[PDB]
Amino acid sequence: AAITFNLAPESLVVTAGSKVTFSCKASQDFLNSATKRNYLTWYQQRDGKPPKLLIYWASARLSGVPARFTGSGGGGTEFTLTISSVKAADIGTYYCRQLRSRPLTFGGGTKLTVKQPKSSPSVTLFPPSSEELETNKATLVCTITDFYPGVVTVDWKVDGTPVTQGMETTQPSKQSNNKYMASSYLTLTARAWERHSSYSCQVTHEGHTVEKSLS
Amino acid sequence: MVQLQRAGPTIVKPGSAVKLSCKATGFAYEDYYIFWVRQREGGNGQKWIGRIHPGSGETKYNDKFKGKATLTADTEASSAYMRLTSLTSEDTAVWYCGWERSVGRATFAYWGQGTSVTVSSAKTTPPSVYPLAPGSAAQTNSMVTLGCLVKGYFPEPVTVTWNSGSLSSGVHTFPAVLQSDLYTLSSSVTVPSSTWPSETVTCNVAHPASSTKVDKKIVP
Amino acid sequence: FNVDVARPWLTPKGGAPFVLSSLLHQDPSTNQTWLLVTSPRTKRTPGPLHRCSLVQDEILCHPVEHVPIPKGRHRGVTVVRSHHGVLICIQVLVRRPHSLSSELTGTCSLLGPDLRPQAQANFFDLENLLDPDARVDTGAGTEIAIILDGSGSIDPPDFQRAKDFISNMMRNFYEKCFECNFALVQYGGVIQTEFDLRDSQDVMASLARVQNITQVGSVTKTASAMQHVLDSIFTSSHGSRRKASKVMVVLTDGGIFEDPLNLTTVINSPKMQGVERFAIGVGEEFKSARTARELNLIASDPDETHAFKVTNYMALDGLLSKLRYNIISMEGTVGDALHYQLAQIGFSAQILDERQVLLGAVGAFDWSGGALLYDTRSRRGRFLNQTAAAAADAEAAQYSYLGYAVAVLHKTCSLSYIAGAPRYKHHGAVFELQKEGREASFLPVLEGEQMGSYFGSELCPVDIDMDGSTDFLLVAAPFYHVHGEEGRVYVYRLSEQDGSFSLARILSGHPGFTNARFGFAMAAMGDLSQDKLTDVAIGAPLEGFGADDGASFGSVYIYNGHWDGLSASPSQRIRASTVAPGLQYFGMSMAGGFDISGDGLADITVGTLGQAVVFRSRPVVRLKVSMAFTPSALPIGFNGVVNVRLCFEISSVTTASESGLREALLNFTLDVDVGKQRRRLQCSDVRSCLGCLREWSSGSQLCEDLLLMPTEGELCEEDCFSNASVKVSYQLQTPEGQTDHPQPILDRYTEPFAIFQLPYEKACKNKL
Amino acid sequence: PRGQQEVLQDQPLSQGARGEGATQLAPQRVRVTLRPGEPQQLQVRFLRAEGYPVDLYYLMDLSYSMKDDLERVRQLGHALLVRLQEVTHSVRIGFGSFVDKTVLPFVSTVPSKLRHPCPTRLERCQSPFSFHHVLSLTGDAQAFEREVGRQSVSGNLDSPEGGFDAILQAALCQEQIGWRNVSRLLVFTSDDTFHTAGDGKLGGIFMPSDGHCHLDSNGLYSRSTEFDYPSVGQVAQALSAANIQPIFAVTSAALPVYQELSKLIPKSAVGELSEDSSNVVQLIMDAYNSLSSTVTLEHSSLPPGVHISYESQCEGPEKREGKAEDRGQCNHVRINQTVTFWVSLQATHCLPEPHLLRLRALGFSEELIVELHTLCDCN
Ligand SMILES: *[C@@H]1O[C@H](CO)[C@@H](O[C@@H]2O[C@H](CO)[C@@H](O[C@@H]3O[C@H](CO)[C@@H](O)[C@H](O)[C@@H]3O)[C@H](O)[C@H]2NC(C)=O)[C@H](O)[C@H]1NC(C)=O
Ligand SMILES: *[C@@H]1O[C@H](CO)[C@@H](O[C@@H]2O[C@H](CO)[C@@H](O[C@@H]3O[C@H](CO)[C@@H](O)[C@H](O)[C@@H]3O)[C@H](O)[C@H]2NC(C)=O)[C@H](O)[C@H]1NC(C)=O
Ligand SMILES: *[C@@H]1O[C@H](CO)[C@@H](O[C@@H]2O[C@H](CO)[C@@H](O)[C@H](O)[C@H]2NC(C)=O)[C@H](O)[C@H]1NC(C)=O
Ligand SMILES: *[C@@H]1O[C@H](CO)[C@@H](O)[C@H](O)[C@H]1NC(C)=O
Ligand SMILES: *[C@@H]1O[C@H](CO)[C@@H](O)[C@H](O)[C@H]1NC(C)=O
Ligand SMILES: *[C@@H]1O[C@H](CO)[C@@H](O)[C@H](O)[C@H]1NC(C)=O
Ligand SMILES: [Ca+2]
Ligand SMILES: [Ca+2]
Ligand SMILES: [Ca+2]
Ligand SMILES: [Ca+2]
Ligand SMILES: [Ca+2]
Ligand SMILES: [Ca+2]
Repeated sequence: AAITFNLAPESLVVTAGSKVTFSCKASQDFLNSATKRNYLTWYQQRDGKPPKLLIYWASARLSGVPARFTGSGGGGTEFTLTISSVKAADIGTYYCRQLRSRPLTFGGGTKLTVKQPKSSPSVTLFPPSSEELETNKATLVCTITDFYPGVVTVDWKVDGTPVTQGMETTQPSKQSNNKYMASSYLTLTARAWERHSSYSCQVTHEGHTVEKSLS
Repeated sequence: MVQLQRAGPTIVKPGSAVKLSCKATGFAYEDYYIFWVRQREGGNGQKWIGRIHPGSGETKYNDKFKGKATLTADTEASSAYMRLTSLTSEDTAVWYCGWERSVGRATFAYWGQGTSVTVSSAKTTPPSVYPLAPGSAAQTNSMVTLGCLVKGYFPEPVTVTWNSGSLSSGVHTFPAVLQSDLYTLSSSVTVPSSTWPSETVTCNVAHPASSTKVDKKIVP
Repeated sequence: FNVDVARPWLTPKGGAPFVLSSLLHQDPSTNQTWLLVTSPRTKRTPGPLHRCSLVQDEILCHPVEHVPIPKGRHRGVTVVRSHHGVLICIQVLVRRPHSLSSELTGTCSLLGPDLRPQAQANFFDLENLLDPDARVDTGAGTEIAIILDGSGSIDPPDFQRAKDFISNMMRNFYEKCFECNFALVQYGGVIQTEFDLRDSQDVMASLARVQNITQVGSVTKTASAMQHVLDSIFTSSHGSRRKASKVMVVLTDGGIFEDPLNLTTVINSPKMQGVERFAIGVGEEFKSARTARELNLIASDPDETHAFKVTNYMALDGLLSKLRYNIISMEGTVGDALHYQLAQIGFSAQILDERQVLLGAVGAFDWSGGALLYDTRSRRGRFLNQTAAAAADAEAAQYSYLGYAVAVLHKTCSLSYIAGAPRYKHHGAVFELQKEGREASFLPVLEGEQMGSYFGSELCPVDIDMDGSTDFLLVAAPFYHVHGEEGRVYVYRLSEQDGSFSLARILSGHPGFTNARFGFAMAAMGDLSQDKLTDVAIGAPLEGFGADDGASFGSVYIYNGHWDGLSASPSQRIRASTVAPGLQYFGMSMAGGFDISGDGLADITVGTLGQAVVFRSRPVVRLKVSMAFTPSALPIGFNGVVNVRLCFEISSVTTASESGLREALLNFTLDVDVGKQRRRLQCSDVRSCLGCLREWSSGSQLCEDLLLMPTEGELCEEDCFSNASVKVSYQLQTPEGQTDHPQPILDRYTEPFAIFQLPYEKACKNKL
Repeated sequence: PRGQQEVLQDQPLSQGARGEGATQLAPQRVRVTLRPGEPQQLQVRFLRAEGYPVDLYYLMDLSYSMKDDLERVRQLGHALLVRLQEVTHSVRIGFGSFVDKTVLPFVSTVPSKLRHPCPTRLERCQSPFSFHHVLSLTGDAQAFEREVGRQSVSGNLDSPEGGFDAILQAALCQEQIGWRNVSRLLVFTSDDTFHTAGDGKLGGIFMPSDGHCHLDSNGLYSRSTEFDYPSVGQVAQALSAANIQPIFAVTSAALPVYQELSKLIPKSAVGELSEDSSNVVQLIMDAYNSLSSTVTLEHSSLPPGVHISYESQCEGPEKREGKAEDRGQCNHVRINQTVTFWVSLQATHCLPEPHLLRLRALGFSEELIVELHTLCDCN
């Protein structure tokens, strides 16, 4: 069918001036029995830009790639890309790729993230706007800003009863200051909004549960 | 120098077909292969689509896109084309053409700028902006967080600013999310409570696809 | 060597079309290259010609439009090609009226360089096309039902006379008619089908039965007799054929009586329509007006020539003359001479210019053969065969199969047509058209040596230098026998002055196969090895049949061109087993010289018996190697380190510079002081001089730097003054599996090494 | 130097009117000694006084040109059987026919002329075919007579006939032609040239002949229209594989072409087909005799540096015409007189002196014993 890639870990927490190590493994051997070259390629993509070719054969760099990137990755079934000293420019995602046989496949990717001291989220909760109720619609938005790391879970609760439907969550994203944010809506119609008396949102992180409420 | 350009983003109804283009320059076109690959959003990775040799017009396709894609080469204009047949809402993603390395093997030595494809039946609708009045409990703190809700707009993008762009710190514009067929978005800013409501706080939302600019002042 | 065996393209197996012969074609005005294949008629595919292209790493085929469409059995398809168009010839069967033999010639169509109709030709009724002065440019049948009356009113003598009459009539009609059968019915009171059409096939049985029938007597129910003849005979259940004519002969005495049916309605009935009615009157008592009018009603509309009163034994002249047939003289029998009926014109073909073509007539004049030089635009041809001065010469040249294969030879400023006669005498021959004036005839110039070897079944002129003048002529003997049917090919050198043929070599296949059939298919494949000299391919379809697994069999041998001529041994041998599984009779048709992969390099097609294959042609790379020493010479008693710079270059223009060597890697080694018992110098690193593997960069130049150290031990002063020899040997390490691009290959005829000399300073006054 | 020879045993023997009273080989033990450049010889006897089995397959062309030559073929067949039966007790005889392939240029395809190829309808005819195995090999004589006499003449279009198809089918179809593991003879009769591989192209046949039996349950080569004629080499190889000696009895007109073909087929003979058919019968008796008998002296591995040879004679004044290995077995056996062997050896070099061997005959559970001694030195 096709060759499978196990590019892991999904992401690395790294600091400027430290070593790195990705690990891409293939379900089959890539060592071409004649040229004795392992057929695997490495790519680098930064947000909002097309990827770039880093290392075409298992250990050969492309012209213009800084020497701090090393292909290593022998054996033919397991490969490792090592970055010597991370730099701000190097923050991005890296994909491994088969080259020996069709169909060609990728590894999924591995993203880098700068490390930072923890930061508890700054949580605020807002009610539906007055103009929104005039249109017979209602919605509750909870903002969660400047928290680290970027893994969190939220549980909305009206009158103390959790709600598991009609909920959307904006994509958490990273900032230039190395923090994270997030938001969550609560779709409701004006009639349903009046059926209850109190609202609240809950946030989970490494610490104690934080909550905000309206009424 | 080798570089590739494309027609840019396109918006099409479900069931239609899109003929993307990848103009090539700086090399002999009837020589080098052209490879296509799509990076589906939401962290689905990438998957190789197909191949075409402009000299002989021959192609090879991944089975997953056997009947979906159809590559062709126009040696006169040095432009490569891919046709997506019977598009669906799922096909929405960003697609890339490529150019193989002359020596050795590297399928994508060079890439084009990028082209995003969106399949939707929604009409061009303007966003509805709703102020987010802070709760009564938030007025006793040194820091107050405001925001607005940009709900129900199509197509993207919609830019949000505060105080005609004078405000430039603490503003967070979250990525949009879809509802039914109309997109949504939110933004939040933070200012000293000593400056609010004592000083005007507002935001401007622009929708070029509809030529609509909306100003909304936050009120307690 | 040059052909990429690792990446073949094959027509789908078992699907349409079932390939028989394949050839590459290109339109000079558009540079498109197609692959034309020919298939036998089948329910799936009516067409005899298909054009195929390379799409999605397969060969997809679409039929060509305006080619003749064969009907029924497969009888032969021939497709040749030149830069003036494509010619397709089909063999057809025709039957002329009242002819007991068939005609078998060809209907052809000439197409332009871009596959549009230009000409059609039918080669029946050849007499109206032939122009003996045309300048040759050299630079069911019939069924007869009888209704015998023995129904009283008939004495034994008259009955016996009637039996003799009918028997003589049957015998006479069988002699003068071949496809004329009979049935009989005696209708005295009862109706009794004495014998039927199926029994008519055994003439002797029916004749004996005619004499063996006995009178039934009783009453004359003649109309009932007719109705019975129509309800039992002429009906396809009993053996009658719908197509055949229908006659009747009614031996009535005229004493009709007690007839259950009405005569008038029966006689004119729609069923009776379409059948002749001959009436013979029996007895002297047929002189009444009523009986006469009855006869007149019974007999055909023109009563005269159908109605009769006595058994005159030549009264049936009309059918005896109308039904006469003609028989073409056949084995052991006399008949009309075989001149052009089975000529099979178009058995072999060749395109000369925009109008004229050359055709083979293997079956002309009792399989003597010949060729037709046909002018398509004027629709006039000239027949050309071997001259016969007396009956002995004519009968000696029969069954030679001249025109089995036809070809053309380009001399300095003239042309020469040649033909093959594989059965000539009994070993084969090749003829040449020796125009002497008004008359031009084929005269034999080459002869085979073994019986049944079929010498001259294949012809293949080769113009090695591509200057417009043929330099060799390959003639095949596919069935040559040493232990089985090995085959054998003969290479002939055409003198530049006289045009004579002189044997140069005898090519034979790989030893160990007694069933090769080497030489069954041959073709000049244009220039594959980028050397501007034509290369040739021979086919051995039976190589490996049955032995071992036997899944695939066949071979193709690639011979290269040299200024001298053809090589001595094949530069490549392509075995069907290594190509793909299930290939049968691989190598019974080949073509080349046209690019189909997209590079600038000509490719090749080898057609098996049911599939076609296409192989790319790899780029041939020529490496120039140079090195610079430092110091330029070896000082006397030197002890320092020698610096070496080694640079290779691609002196071959067969590839664009900015592709290097693709995925092929350069592997080179160094040998220091070659030929000396003890080496004066040595390498500073075994890695850097043994198995050194490098990747060619972008461009046509690669370079390296190495160091050499003095060798350990006491000085070997014995041969210091002789120049020191350093040798470099190199190869290419080409990847394994199928590749998108055809990887380069070193040239097979350039030594893959070079030797550079480093002088040693002399002790004389002048060091160098 | 010089060699020596001796007989080292005596054996009582007897003879009978027929082979059932055979007493097998001569005294078992014999001895020979050899030195370089000096051969030696011995004598052996076998007590058998009758012939050995035979299988004759008769194969007539039935084209219309053979109508006049049919009586010659019938007389020849009777002569065949009668001459053979007076030298052996175990003769088997068979029968088959052929005309040509049933496609246009070789056979007229009109339905009327395909049912009755003969020129006139009063003639007795038979539809065309490629090969027809009629009578399997059998020890009955009157059966062969009746079957041969019943045959009728077919027709054709062109002079060359398809007898090669018949020969190859007879060679390949062993399990149903009835061949035995015995001296095999195929007598081929014709009066015209033969079609060969490469001729089927005219008729649209493009599939080469394969080495497979394609006969039907009723015995016709029905698939002939789908395979091409075999080549001369194919027939030669098949006959060599099957151990069949072909004897071509052909008309004077066609004698040259067949004489030229026989040179390719190793053990074949060619004789003219005339009223005085004793010429072909002589070829057949010579082919029967030339192939050796069950009486055999097959040798074991000789010591390296020693050679063996034979010279067989049915009687004192009668001997075979073979040379070297051709005389390793008896030949020209006749009734009431027993066969004999002369065995000679020559020495070139030497190896360990003590060596012994045995010469075995077929049909009995006994074999001779021979002792050998050789050396490279002088006296
Ligand atoms: C179809 O392909 C043929 C073969 O490649 C092309 O023929 C080539 O045509 C060129 C002109 O177009 C001929 O001249 C060349 O031009 C320049 C100088 O003017 C220079 O690059 C070369 O030295 C050469 O002289 C060229 O000789 C000729 N090649 C051959 C082998 O005949 C043809 O043009 C192509 N047709 C189309 C419609 O693309
Ligand atoms: C080479 O071809 C020529 C014709 O180009 C052949 O000459 C022709 O031979 C035939 C033989 O039958 C002649 O036919 C004659 O016709 C009538 C009617 O039967 C009669 O006079 C004779 O009995 C004879 O059959 C024909 O006239 C003659 N010439 C031409 C111009 O047709 C020649 O036989 C061929 N040679 C070989 C070796 O095949
Ligand atoms: C590079 O080529 C050398 C020879 O020039 C290869 O080494 C030889 O390999 C052959 C088999 O291919 C052996 O029989 C020899 O003994 C080897 N040594 C020599 C000195 O010839 C070498 O393997 C090649 N390199 C690679 C990577 O394949
Ligand atoms: C026909 O012939 C047979 C013999 O075959 C004979 O017995 C009989 O009498 C004849 N006549 C009839 C009417 O059968
Ligand atoms: C027989 O048929 C004819 C017409 O065919 C009719 O006129 C006549 O009346 C009928 N009867 C007799 C007795 O002829
Ligand atoms: C003949 O000998 C062969 C080979 O030994 C053997 O297979 C076969 O059974 C024997 N008998 C016949 C009738 O072929
Ligand atoms: Ca020339
Ligand atoms: Ca060449
Ligand atoms: Ca090519
Ligand atoms: Ca005959
Ligand atoms: Ca005769
Ligand atoms: Ca014939």
